[PDB]
Amino acid sequence: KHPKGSHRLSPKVNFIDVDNLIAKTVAEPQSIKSSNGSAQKVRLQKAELRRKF
Amino acid sequence: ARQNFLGLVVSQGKMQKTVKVRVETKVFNKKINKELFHRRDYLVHDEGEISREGDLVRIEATRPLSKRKFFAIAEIIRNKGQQFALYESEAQLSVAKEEAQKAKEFLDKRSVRENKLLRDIRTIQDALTPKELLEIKQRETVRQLLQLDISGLEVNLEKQRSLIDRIQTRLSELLSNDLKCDQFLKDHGNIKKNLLRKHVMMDM
RNA sequence: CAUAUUAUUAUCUUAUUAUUUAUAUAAUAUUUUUUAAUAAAUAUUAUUAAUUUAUAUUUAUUUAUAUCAGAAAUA
RNA sequence: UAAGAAUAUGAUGUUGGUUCAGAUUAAGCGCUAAAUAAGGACAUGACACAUGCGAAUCAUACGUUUAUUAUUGAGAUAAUAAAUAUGUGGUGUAAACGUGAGUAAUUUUAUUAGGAAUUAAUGAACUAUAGAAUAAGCUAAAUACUUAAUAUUAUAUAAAAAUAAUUUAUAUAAUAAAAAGGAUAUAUAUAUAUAUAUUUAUCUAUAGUCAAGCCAAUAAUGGUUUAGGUAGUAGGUUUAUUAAGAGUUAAACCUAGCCAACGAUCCAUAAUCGAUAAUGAAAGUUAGAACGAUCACGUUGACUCUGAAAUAUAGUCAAUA
Ligand SMILES: [Mg+2]
Ligand SMILES: [Mg+2]
Ligand SMILES: [Mg+2]
Ligand SMILES: [Mg+2]
Ligand SMILES: [Mg+2]
Ligand SMILES: [Mg+2]
Ligand SMILES: [Mg+2]
Ligand SMILES: [Mg+2]
Ligand SMILES: [Mg+2]
Ligand SMILES: [Mg+2]
Ligand SMILES: [Mg+2]
Ligand SMILES: [Mg+2]
Ligand SMILES: [Mg+2]
Ligand SMILES: [Mg+2]
Ligand SMILES: [Mg+2]
Ligand SMILES: [Mg+2]
Ligand SMILES: [Mg+2]
Ligand SMILES: [Mg+2]
Ligand SMILES: [Mg+2]
Ligand SMILES: [Mg+2]
Ligand SMILES: [Mg+2]
Ligand SMILES: [Mg+2]
Ligand SMILES: [Mg+2]
Ligand SMILES: [Mg+2]
Repeated sequence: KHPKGSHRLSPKVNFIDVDNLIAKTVAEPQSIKSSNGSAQKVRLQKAELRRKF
Repeated sequence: ARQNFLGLVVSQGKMQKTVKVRVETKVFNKKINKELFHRRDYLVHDEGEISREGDLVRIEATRPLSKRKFFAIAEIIRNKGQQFALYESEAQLSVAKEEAQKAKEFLDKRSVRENKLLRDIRTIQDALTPKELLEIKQRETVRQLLQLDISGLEVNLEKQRSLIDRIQTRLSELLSNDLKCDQFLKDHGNIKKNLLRKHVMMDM
């Protein structure tokens, strides 16, 4: 029997699902588009480049 | 994985749920160019208090459990400590039983000497009765009464010598003429030498 | 024998702070019972403001413990 | 890729110390000294410090103040220009820089392809997506402060197995915790509101980055002419506190342990290390100035607030000047 307040087994290894990691870390805009303004365009270009990378 | 060590329980029963485990590791001492054993004593948690001094146990790393306790017994590899306690307990009764038995035997032998020769032989030989014959009975016959132990020893010794010499002679004879040994091997059922000796030894 | 620094305490003193009992016609808000000056329509009815009252949050007061640091003693 | 030499002895061989030949420096000193390129520069008093600088910035947060035009009659409001940070606000100073006093391991350093308590409904500040951004009160006003509105864990049911626990899914319970507006355009209507937008801000949630807290193993100077040390001491069981284990800190109860001649405890001394420097044939030894890494401190001590993280170069109290 292991100590009273301890865990018998080492913690459960949590493997990475790369599809889910991408889905949550970098999700694309679910709205189709907005496509107005200037800084908005700059930000859209930057965001798509960052996501692609 | 967790740090694991193999060690000997060197002190148990002096602390509640804690034992002392002596572990050894291989180190290289460059000052003397030698592979040495580095020794250490660990205070180790023992839930259930199952370990005893002299057990070989595997200790595993845990969370800090006290100021100095960071390991717990994970498995009893060898349990000589428990066996020692078992034999300690058993010998107490085991010894005392035959200690009383042989004291009884000593007292009985003393009494036999207490209530206890040539006169009897004189009476048996001359009267060959005046109320003494049955009195002797209560204790061809002169010989069997005078029967030393050495004679049985000599008979047994001659029997032993005869058995050994006959076995060796028969073995040598069978190993000499090797047709009849085959006859006997198929009668009773380089290994053939050992099997032949087996059959000859059971033969007598 | 004299001077100096460091540590310790069944000792004394102790800023500050944190806990800790107990006290406030102690305050500021909400709750009452009431007393005051305004309002409006036609005896008021409501507002703002004090009295008493009982829950929070603070201050003052102390009780107890610990505590920078000193003093005395010991090393 | 390992070399020896001089000096004993009347002479010899041997022991044995002393010294020398080589390289070097965080170097000083004596004598001397042309130019250029590069690398460094208080090792001592963490001794005391004159003077000047090293952390400001934002006016598109809120307030002020002027000048012209327009309408209104000392002023009021718009539009356009400006000035204002000695008023309220925000962000920025836990970093970097310097220093080596303390620190010999109770939280320090180094290493490991080490762990769990299975480190919190924590983001500090940028990504990627989403959704929000509501009322009063208080200040002169506000993106300043208050109050209010709205937005993982514990249970139980099963499932499995990386199993004598964890993980998964579900259903509840509470989560239940915020905010912020400015600058420009226009579009409506009746200067007033409003509706959109373009800007840059605010808040919340998820994931990612960057990061924090704790523990283990091994190693880390001299003196035992410091030999016994230790009573929270060693261990057990609870409670409190913490995101989190543990005599870590506080309280209670127990057991009688724990360390130590392979060196405890005590004392002294010292920042530590490298793919850094020196040296050597090499093992090693030395340094820890420079380059880099880590720690500690910012006149001395303790405590507290804020904060994810501070006994902070902050604040409080005291000491010193
Ligand atoms: Mg314990
Ligand atoms: Mg001489
Ligand atoms: Mg020389
Ligand atoms: Mg230069
Ligand atoms: Mg200096
Ligand atoms: Mg130095
Ligand atoms: Mg302005
Ligand atoms: Mg200002
Ligand atoms: Mg700093
Ligand atoms: Mg530095
Ligand atoms: Mg130092
Ligand atoms: Mg407002
Ligand atoms: Mg705000
Ligand atoms: Mg302790
Ligand atoms: Mg505890
Ligand atoms: Mg206690
Ligand atoms: Mg010692
Ligand atoms: Mg020093
Ligand atoms: Mg050194
Ligand atoms: Mg350096
Ligand atoms: Mg320097
Ligand atoms: Mg400091
Ligand atoms: Mg100074
Ligand atoms: Mg200080």
